[PDB]
Amino acid sequence: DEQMLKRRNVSNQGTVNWSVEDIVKGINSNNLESQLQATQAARKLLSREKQPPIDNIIRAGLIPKFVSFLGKTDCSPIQFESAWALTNIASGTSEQTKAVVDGGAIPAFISLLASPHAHISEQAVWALGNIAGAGSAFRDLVIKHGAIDPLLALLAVPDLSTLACGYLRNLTWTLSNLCRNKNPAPPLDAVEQILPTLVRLLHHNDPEVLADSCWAISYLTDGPNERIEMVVKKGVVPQLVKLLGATELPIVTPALRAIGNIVTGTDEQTQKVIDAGALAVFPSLLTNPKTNIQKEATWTMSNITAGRQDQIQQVVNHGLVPFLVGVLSKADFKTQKAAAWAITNYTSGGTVEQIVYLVHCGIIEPLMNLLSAKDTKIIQVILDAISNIFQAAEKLGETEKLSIMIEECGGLDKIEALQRHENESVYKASLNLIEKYF
Repeated sequence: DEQMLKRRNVSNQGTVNWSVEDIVKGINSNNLESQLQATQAARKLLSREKQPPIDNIIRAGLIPKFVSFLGKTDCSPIQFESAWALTNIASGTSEQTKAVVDGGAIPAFISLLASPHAHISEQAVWALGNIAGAGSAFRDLVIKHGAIDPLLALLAVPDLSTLACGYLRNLTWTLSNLCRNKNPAPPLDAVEQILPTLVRLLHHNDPEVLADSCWAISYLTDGPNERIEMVVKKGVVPQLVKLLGATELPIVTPALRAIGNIVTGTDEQTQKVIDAGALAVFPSLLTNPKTNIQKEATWTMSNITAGRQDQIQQVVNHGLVPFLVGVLSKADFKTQKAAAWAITNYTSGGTVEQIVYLVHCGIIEPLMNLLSAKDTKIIQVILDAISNIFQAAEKLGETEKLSIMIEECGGLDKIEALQRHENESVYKASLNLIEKYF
């Protein structure tokens, strides 16, 4: 969604605004201090607000020199300037990150993780996050070069609060990029190795560390059940439900994404989210002023209403059915679509009593109103739900009350209209209901 994939560091009048040919001249001199000044000039060009000249720097053949400067243990300032220059190259397009990787940067950044200068190992952390951020293959190449052990060692402190706050936020972000992307997902053993440090970051009290830790957890739960399970067995679901309640939207967004992923897994995994209390935050989520939260919260509901009857029952007992009626009545169209699915899944799996309750909450009229939509998938969905609700009505002998109700509010006028609908599944279902109940 919205965590940044790559980040440029954009944070001595002698090195302001040099031309690239001057930078090349300094870097080719045989003089370490001249090389240092010219590298800092390159860093300033790459750090400016607007259009840093990344392609010109690459075209000038500078990356291999910067990369040999990362090895200059005797001259920490040039390690730091070149680490920052290369971080900012690796922040651009794929092909710009690839040029940094192709110069041999990855093992050179990984040696700088051990640097005694915090500003330098922090830039090395940042660079490796931009490299992993370019894609699965570079992510796994960073891993194969052994980045994870020295990354985690930087967080191996009794209390995360003693680390500088910018430094901890860089580390958390780079670790979330090692959890990100999917074809393929990160190696199972790398995920196992990273998870305990993640679970600890998710209890930290910095809002940016919290947001990025939750994004990492959301990546790790976005996959098959086996991937969800390794996160859920670490016991993080209660902490995630707590963060779902936070005031800051950059924290709610990824906590909700992770919870929404966890409930696409097994009924047992979906239960952990119910047991942890998640359903009590849904009245707010489903009325959230941020349309993406309301949309995701409703998709999350639809995967819970696709659960067992005792799970549909918890949705009922938390008072969430009137909130689904609310979202079906008035919401962004994409959220109404998600609510339509949530209703169809509810009616497909719920008992007679649970389905009757839905009609008592006023599901019928906003469902019919949506039969007007120019979206032929939601029409299938609704017709499906109507058919399901009729079926429960038959089992009580009340089919006629429902028909009157559907007709009462303009419904029949649209199930009829939809027999001449240019999709096949549509008019089938239509015709069926019309002749089966009207």
